[PDB]
Amino acid sequence: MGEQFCVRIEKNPGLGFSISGGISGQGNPFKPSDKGIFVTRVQPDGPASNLLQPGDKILQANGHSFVHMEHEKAVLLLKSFQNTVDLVIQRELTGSAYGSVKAYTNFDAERDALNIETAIKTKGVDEVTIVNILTNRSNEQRQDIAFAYQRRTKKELASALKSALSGHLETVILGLLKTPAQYDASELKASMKGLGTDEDSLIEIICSRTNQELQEINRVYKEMYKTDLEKDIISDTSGDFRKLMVALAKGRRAEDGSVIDYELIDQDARDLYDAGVKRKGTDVPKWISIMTERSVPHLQKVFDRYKSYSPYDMLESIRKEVKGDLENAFLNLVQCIQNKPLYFADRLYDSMKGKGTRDKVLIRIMVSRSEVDMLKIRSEFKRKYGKSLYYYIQQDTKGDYQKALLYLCGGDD
Ligand SMILES: [Ca+2]
Ligand SMILES: [Ca+2]
Ligand SMILES: [Ca+2]
Ligand SMILES: [Ca+2]
Repeated sequence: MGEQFCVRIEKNPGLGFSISGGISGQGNPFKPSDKGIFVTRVQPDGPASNLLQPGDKILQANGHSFVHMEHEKAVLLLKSFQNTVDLVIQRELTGSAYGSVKAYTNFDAERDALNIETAIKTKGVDEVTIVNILTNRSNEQRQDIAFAYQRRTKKELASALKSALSGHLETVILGLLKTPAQYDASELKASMKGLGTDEDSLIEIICSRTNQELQEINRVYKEMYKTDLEKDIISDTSGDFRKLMVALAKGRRAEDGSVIDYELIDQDARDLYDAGVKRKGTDVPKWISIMTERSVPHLQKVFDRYKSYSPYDMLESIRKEVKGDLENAFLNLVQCIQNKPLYFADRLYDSMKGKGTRDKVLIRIMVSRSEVDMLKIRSEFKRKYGKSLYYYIQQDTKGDYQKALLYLCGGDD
């Protein structure tokens, strides 16, 4: 028998976890046939760290039974509870093999594929079911579902959904079906097809992805297009902007070991100052070398130490020293080093704050960060803007497209 635990979470500003499931059949990435409400992601340095774990089933929250609850009501209740939430949790007994709570089987993939086929082919197309299933499974499970779908229908799932869907919802769903590396590779290819119209997407991806992520992107890009990503970047960029993006795309940044090199932190800070604000012009290769080669924790401390020498911080110094695509690239890079979840929170705010929506940016971030740091993004967003990321999506989008984005958000804050 599973064990029931009592857990108290202090919001700061949210609960630091996401949920999936519900009585309407969303499923979840752990026990999809169980209709309960499941914890899916837990923010590692957050309010629920070392209290909740992925796969935990919520039985009760602040005196409300969560057995036989709709997903949207669970989202509402957990967000609406003030300050402190007392949960009753059901957790399966596990040993050294941590990952056994994810009991997703090959038949789960078959049943998911069958239910998606039924939704695709029913009168009017059942977009609610398609969105409910695919946004409440992991990316790995979506690969399993697509394989099972083709085995049953002799037709590719992506092709069937392209015919059944349209508009922004089609963009979201087709993006979710690709592996993380496939999605980034295809977004990079799309950005270089314009050749000067969408450097923002190239900059966003290349500046924010880690060594391991860029290694896989480079491999998958070559497999998908029979061309080296570096060669297409060179053909798409020029000047020092080309040099910066080529260096970043190699994904050969130093990884920070166990020792903080305080002497090098000070020397890098002085070198960045001497190469820019202190002198006429700019020594751009020095900026490129330091900001692409040093580890991220090292550069976080470098940028702080830089403020000891310079009247302007690193971001303001960039705006004073360089212009154009090069300036944009440096500003994005420094934000990604300083606080990557805040970087994406600001980009999400920018994509929705004004008239209409920059749907291309909103979709790309919600898809690509849904299984990386969405909870950290949500925390920074709520702390800065006062309302949740969920709230902004709710006000800027509508219909099944809105619902898909809200599922990728993982909950309200
Ligand atoms: Ca419909
Ligand atoms: Ca279509
Ligand atoms: Ca200067
Ligand atoms: Ca708007």
